[PDB]
Amino acid sequence: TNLQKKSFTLYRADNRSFEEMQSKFPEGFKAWTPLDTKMARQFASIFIGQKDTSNLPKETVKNISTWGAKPKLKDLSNYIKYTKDKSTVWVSTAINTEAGGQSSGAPLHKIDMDLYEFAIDGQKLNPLPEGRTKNMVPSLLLDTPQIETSSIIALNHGPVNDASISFLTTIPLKNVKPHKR
Amino acid sequence: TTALVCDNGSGLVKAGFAGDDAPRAVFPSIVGRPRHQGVMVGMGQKDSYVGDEAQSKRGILTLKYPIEHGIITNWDDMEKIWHHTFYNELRVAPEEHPTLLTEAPLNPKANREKMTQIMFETFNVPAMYVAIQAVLSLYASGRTTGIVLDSGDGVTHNVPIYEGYALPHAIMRLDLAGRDLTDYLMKILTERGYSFVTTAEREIVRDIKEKLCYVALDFENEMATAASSSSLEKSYELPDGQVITIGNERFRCPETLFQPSFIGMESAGIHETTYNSIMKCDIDIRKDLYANNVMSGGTTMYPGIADRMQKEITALAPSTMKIKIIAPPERKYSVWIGGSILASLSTFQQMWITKQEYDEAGPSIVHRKCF
Amino acid sequence: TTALVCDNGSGLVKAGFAGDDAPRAVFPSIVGRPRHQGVMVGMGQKDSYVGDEAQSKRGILTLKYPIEHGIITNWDDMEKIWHHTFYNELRVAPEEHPTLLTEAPLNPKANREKMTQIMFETFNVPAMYVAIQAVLSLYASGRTTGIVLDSGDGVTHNVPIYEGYALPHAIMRLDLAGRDLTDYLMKILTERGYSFVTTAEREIVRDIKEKLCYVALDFENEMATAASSSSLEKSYELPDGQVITIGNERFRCPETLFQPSFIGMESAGIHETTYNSIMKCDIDIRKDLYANNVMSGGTTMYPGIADRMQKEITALAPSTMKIKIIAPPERKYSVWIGGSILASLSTFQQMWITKQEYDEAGPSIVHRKCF
Amino acid sequence: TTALVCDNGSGLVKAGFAGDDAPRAVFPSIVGRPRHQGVMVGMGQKDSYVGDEAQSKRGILTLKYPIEHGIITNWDDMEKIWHHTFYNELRVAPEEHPTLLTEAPLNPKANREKMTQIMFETFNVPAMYVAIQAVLSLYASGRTTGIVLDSGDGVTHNVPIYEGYALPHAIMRLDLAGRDLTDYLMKILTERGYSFVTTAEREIVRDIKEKLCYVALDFENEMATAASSSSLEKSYELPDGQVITIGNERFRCPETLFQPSFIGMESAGIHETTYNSIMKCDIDIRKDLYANNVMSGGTTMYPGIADRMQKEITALAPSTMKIKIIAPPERKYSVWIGGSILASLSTFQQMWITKQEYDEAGPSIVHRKCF
Amino acid sequence: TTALVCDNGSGLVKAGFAGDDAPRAVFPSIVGRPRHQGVMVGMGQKDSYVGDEAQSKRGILTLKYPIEHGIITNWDDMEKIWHHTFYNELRVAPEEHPTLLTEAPLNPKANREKMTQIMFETFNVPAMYVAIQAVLSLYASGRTTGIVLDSGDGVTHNVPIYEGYALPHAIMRLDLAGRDLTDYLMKILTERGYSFVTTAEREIVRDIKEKLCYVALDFENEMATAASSSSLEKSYELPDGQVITIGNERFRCPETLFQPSFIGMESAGIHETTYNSIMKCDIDIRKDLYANNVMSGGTTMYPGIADRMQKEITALAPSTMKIKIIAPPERKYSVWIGGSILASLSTFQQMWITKQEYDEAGPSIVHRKCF
Amino acid sequence: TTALVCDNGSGLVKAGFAGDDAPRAVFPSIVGRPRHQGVMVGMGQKDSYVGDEAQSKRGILTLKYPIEHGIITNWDDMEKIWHHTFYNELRVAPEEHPTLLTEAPLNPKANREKMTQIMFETFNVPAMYVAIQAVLSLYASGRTTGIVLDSGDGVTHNVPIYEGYALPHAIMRLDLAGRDLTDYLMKILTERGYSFVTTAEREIVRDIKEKLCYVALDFENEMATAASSSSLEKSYELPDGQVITIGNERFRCPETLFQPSFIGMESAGIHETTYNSIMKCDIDIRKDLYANNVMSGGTTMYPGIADRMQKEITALAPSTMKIKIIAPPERKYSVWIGGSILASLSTFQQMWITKQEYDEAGPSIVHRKCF
Ligand SMILES: NC(=O)c1cccnc1
Ligand SMILES: [Mg+2]
Ligand SMILES: [Mg+2]
Ligand SMILES: [Mg+2]
Repeated sequence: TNLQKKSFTLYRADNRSFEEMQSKFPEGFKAWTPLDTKMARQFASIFIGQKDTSNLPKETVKNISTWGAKPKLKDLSNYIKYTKDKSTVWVSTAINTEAGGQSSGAPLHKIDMDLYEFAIDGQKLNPLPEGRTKNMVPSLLLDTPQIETSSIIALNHGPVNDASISFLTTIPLKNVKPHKR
Repeated sequence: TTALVCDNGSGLVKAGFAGDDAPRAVFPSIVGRPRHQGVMVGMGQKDSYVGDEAQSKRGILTLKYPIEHGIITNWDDMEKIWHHTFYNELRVAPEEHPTLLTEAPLNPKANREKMTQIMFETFNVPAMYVAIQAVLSLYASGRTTGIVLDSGDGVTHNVPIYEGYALPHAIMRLDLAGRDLTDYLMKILTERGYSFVTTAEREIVRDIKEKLCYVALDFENEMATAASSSSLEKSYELPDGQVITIGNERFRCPETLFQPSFIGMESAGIHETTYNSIMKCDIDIRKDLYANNVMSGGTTMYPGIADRMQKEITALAPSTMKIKIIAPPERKYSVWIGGSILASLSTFQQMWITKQEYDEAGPSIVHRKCF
Repeated sequence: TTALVCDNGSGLVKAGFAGDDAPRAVFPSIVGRPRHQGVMVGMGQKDSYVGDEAQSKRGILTLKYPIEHGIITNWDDMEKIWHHTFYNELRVAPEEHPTLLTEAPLNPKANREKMTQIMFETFNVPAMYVAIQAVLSLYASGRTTGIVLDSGDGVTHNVPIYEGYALPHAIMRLDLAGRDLTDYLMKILTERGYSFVTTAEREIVRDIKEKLCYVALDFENEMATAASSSSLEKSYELPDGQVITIGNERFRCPETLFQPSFIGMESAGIHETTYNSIMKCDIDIRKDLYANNVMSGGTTMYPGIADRMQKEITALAPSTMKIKIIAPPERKYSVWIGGSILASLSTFQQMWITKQEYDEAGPSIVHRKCF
Repeated sequence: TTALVCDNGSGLVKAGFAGDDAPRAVFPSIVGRPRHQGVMVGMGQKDSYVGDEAQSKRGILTLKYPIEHGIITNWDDMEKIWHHTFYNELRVAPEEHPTLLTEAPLNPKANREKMTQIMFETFNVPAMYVAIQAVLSLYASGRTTGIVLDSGDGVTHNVPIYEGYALPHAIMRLDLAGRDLTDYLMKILTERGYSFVTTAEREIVRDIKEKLCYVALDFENEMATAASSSSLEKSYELPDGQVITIGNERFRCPETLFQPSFIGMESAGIHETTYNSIMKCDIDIRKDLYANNVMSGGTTMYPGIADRMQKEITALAPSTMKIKIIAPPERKYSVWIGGSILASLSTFQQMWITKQEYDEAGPSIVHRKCF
Repeated sequence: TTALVCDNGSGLVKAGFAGDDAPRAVFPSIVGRPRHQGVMVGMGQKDSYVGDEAQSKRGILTLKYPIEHGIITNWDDMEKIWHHTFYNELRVAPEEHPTLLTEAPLNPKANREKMTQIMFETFNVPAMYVAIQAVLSLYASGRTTGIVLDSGDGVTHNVPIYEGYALPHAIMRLDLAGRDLTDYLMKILTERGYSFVTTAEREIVRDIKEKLCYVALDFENEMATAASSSSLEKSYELPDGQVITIGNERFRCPETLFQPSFIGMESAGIHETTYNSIMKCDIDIRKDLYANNVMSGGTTMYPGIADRMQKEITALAPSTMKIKIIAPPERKYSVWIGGSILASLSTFQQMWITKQEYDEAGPSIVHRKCF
Repeated sequence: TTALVCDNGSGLVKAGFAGDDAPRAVFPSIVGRPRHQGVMVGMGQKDSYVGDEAQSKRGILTLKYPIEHGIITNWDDMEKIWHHTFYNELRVAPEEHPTLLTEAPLNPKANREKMTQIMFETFNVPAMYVAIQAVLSLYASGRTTGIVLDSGDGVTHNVPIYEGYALPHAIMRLDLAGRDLTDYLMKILTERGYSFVTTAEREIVRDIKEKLCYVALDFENEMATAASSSSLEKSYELPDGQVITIGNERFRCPETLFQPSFIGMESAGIHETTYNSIMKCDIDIRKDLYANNVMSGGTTMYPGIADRMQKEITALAPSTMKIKIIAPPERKYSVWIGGSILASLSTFQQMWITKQEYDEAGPSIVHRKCF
């Protein structure tokens, strides 16, 4: 019964220094072993259900096999937080320049996004004009009022302040500028 | 299926339902019995009083702590706390739900066997798990890497964690804790000349310690200033309406943490051990740990403690390298909060040790699972 | 239709597509497995790590090279290198294309038999060829009469070729390589007294070696000057921000190549072997090879080494004859670049050995193609 | 040139010349003022009477001590005691000599600040030193490693010393003393029903305590025997010619020191504290302190007290280790005797703080010199 | 005329006259200064205490070693050690005699520069020689071909010698030593739950290690047996008369030398290094070095170590070849004993480097003679 | 008066008295000097070592042969060989007797010039004779028409003689020898993959060659059988107890002598040369030499060599004529044996050139006597 969009400002600190990053990538920031956008939409769909098929890198198939019961969102959030090698299929983002990583000498890059936001019982995605991002349930963010568009899928989990957002979808230079270390 | 989370802490014990983000009860982990006979007929007095009961009757009463540093010393009185916890505060039966229990990083094996044996045989619980307190704290900050610093009501200890691997050899323990700061605080008030003796009087001091006291940014200049200027001075009023005044003493307490030599303790001030634990790491990781550093537990709550820490490691200057401190609010609760997250996770359905499996294995399997 | 060009190197491994002029991937040929349990639930740890991952996680890890000199000792780790190479680095499926593999000029037949069997059976390639590194290096300058010197992470070897003919009797081998310089450099840094032990420290040593070090134009006069003058000394900063200073060691390392007696190796300094291998030529050819001489591989990369080679062989003076060195830039890549060009040629379409033919012949025919 | 040594005690005050081996004056530390009019004209009655004079007029009088437990409450009247002491008791003028003064081991700064200020400003002495009773007691036997016990009319305290180093943290103080035994004996005699009230009768109690009373080796066997047999009873005759008999009361008083709970005090019996102070010592020295242990002061005067001390510490059994007690005769005088011996020593010419330095520094230097 | 033989050891220091066959004094290399103010007048306290005095006063004190593996960090305290050694232990004046000094086989030049400079300037000696511990150890049994294993309080190192020629490249060093075993034993006793912290307790730990501990002949069977049977346990009594019992720890400690991975040290267990050092020799000598093998230094003292060493190196089985161990008695003294024998020999009259020559040459001549 | 008999060999040197039938000493013709500093005092090391001692010390040492093919390269060391021979090996003084000295059939005049000059000036001999090995070899069976084959460590050569007249033109020499077989054997050992490099291993190669290796009667059939069958293989164990296995190499070695093209040598196989030397004779003399032809020396020791020589020249078929070889035992000694027999004969009293005549004439008279 509503459409509203809210806009979020995000920082990345990375050894692909801006001038080189922009030189080598025409296509901005990406994961090591990225899914298709179609496959990533399937993956995000599995949290609703319809899990009868898998098409994606087998290591992640092992992870989702682990999460047999419904409320996949918690285990997904944990797994994406702690796993760190090349196998990962996402990019991870920090809101406050405090990133849990090199966080020094690394330049910092600034990205702006406008999004719809959802909290999930396990079967529906439900409007959050009030954002409810202080209670430490995960939150899920979509480009559009339904899963189909799948142009960005990103979720937000952590404390209210030390919050972190991660994306199953390319973050092109179109979104991104150089920013003040 | 909703697990239950229950905590053992040398000062305070916190009780939770899995999936909550705040504990439903907190009470002092204290066991008490009356110092005098009592005279009115039919008053129907209990044998003993525990937790909150002890504050109301405090004058008539004698107090024990069942916890010392990282050791339990009095299993029957310790048992009485758990008994009180489920029935009165939560009003839930133990077999219904699994239970979660916490331990300091290095303690003699015998404690975990008793805790394990009692939980199955006395409370007939479906399942029980044991977890190591420094690790749970990291879950509440939720970063891949970070040195953990803990100081609680009874122990001080360090554990570095990198990318999910602990390094058993770098673990360091220091027996400097809130109890000693309180004993030290009794002697400086003795300078003014108030009498304070016996545990009941001892606890009244703790309130002043928790409210008024603060860290100096430099001990020598601040104390020289305080000798000249009244503005530091604070005055305070007891439950009996007698009134108390404090001077240089307000800063003198936190100074203990940086110079045990004031109290004749010898194992170095916490930064110096903290610096030593990083130095005992491999030459690569050292850079990465300056990058993230985590503090937990009631002793950290004091104002300004983080500021003094930074200057100390900066003064050690392991390098021309950036140094930072993560001192998030709600720091005291964070150790419980992490337990709530971990109880929700799917994978634990593997980790839960069943009553049936414990009966098959016997106790020895329960320690082997970890340190 | 584009065949594949693949390289085996004691330090670095290079993979190529026909028509590239720069290697598509290069990464350290290292395989690593974890030293510690790991503790955080759901972390999803791997069995093992390879290439850059091992550098990123270097502190927690223990490191192997699957190569010795030119021997291989651990076939499954080698396979894991190839597996990771094709799927992650190239993202091309192996059956698509025939495959090209490289070996040092004298190595025991069993290695090539293993590579043949594995390449056909595991990766279902259409055809396979094996090729001898000096020749591909020579293609970088294509001269139809050539003398070749190679020194890589694990071997130093000689082959003269005339009008497209190599001379088996002239083949000479010296097993002095970067590994020996690294051990020697650890002992000389021990002279100042810094600690360096275990593989993680070994890689930092290798970085210092590549950045700071250089060849002396005369060992005795330079070292006598260095004893007086500070100006030679250089200072450098570790990942830990600890800082390092170097003196005589900077020239003293390369001197090993000119005097194996410093390390107790006995086969003469590299110029003396080069001259002796020429001496095994016919009395006519000697002039023709003094005129042009070809060098390849990472050890040569150092600054000024050719100058000392020139002065030393001039002083050896096989005759009053002109002396020259062919030391082209970007020399390290040249072995791959040459492999790509020769891989392009039509005749290789004759040379590609099919799986069907391998089953008909058996393996021995694959050795038969050359020495 | 003979300095003067002067002692402040809630019961007895002692004045001395260096080289004496018995105190030149001892008198009850008592100040008295008349409760009644008085009737003979021109009798020229005083404001107050002191010591034996005050004992002589005891019936007409109401009585004050100017000190408690350590603490002075009336600086001008205390001064009146000192004034009377210098002029009347010793018949020597006070300005003549430097002065030596004693304090219990932990008391609020104000006592030394006032005593310093008053003694310099009023009596204009040339130089001064202040000394701490445990140390002076230790000089009585000069042994270089000692733990010391004193218990007087107003304080009981312990100090371990080893080889001339104090251990600031091990110092422990307990304010349980003979006055409390006097109250306890008053309440049980009220149980039997003799009247005892007002200070004069309290002085009678003190006399009766000193003559009649003795220590039990076990309270329970003592009480079981005394309950049957009169033979324990002893009889004594008052100044009023009233006559007194004692039963269980004879032993029951000293027994209190081993169980403060009889009076509802909580801080453990003094031996239990001494043992706690030993446990609060370093783990090496403890054997050597069991090796030598020193007892002093009027409470020790009781018969048999060493035996009970021995049995209590043996039953605590810190180990199967030798334990010993030094209970020399003339123990009461020993704190002064030691003060005189130490007063003779040459090195003290450093320790005497001059009036001139007091005017330059102000008082704080006098506290600062030590505890 | 009798030259002097002097030893530097991270635990014990030994001083000798040429022609003695037992060291005249040996004492722990420890320097200590007081932690507390001190209180008794005229006690005349020292600045510091050394050797046995420091052991006697151990409780009051905080303790340093001036040695690190093979490094000195505090030249003045080391000097104070020498000062005490010459004047007190030998009671001979230093100028009288030429001097003999010992160093671990690979240590930074600055140590020999300081020892030379200080010995000449402070002790005005006539002549000096510096000597390398493995060689002196070999003289203890005089075999003209030897391979030597030494492990002392701070370093473990290997030297093969053949017919009087050393091979500089085969020398291997490992920084695993008694200090690390002591830290490991402290952590495992904390596992049982006895308290041990601060250096004073550390020396008690070293004593316990020396008495109770022994090597296991098989780790797996021994630990499986100990898990079943109490009978292994042994009990021992502290200076405090508190009493201690030990179980699995008894074998578990020495096992560290064969598996550094227990403590996270990485350079392989000592047998594997010994085997590698022989393998790093030429192919002829290898038989002759399996033929004779020599052990020295306090770590070897353990019971049964030779049997396990023999079986482990036999299990590597470089061949069906004879293996032998030379474990002569008085093994600890042998490093000094060899120095005494070699000091007796005539040829040293060439080797003594005079003070006059050192002033003429400067320091470098004393280093140039060797490493 | 008993003359002395002396032999020159790139491997072995033989010294004799006329009328022995076995040489009193034979030892490897090797001179060695030390590669390393040496450290043990008084070891009394030599400058250099020669013969069997050098084999004993082989590992510590670097090795030279002072003779090549038929040339001396280091006259002073060669003299040291002779010096050691006369004094140590023979224990006879050289001046006593005339002396007999040997040269291969074609070597530049300077060698005889040096031997003559040195023998006269240094050894003060009375008279001297020089003798040529082919003739002495022929004397072993005294047959009046003969062609002779000898092959040693550095040269292989043939001489036909008829009825006591030499044919200056028919003498043929070939410098293909055991050293070249040693190089081939090293490359084939590299085929299997054992490491063998540096002189110490080289001597092991020579031993292995002498025991294991044998001649094939036809290379192609032998290799076809050996490719299928293990049964040919034999296994052998080094001084290091390392163990070696050999296959095709066992026959593959001797075959090299018949096809130099395998090693890149160009001068035809040796039988073809022997036949070529035969071809410049008349068909009768050719006939008489085909009927019987004589072979000597270590290369002949191989099993079956007569069969291969016979069949190869038979296939050459100079005619339908019988061909034979006389290869009697102790064949190696025969050149000396012949020298001794010829030394006995009366006629030699003419051949001895006196020292006086040499001094008058100079050397050329010594040349004039023969080639
Ligand atoms: N490089 C970054 O900003 C970052 C933020 C969160 C997690 N990992 C990396
Ligand atoms: Mg008193
Ligand atoms: Mg030693
Ligand atoms: Mg010969």
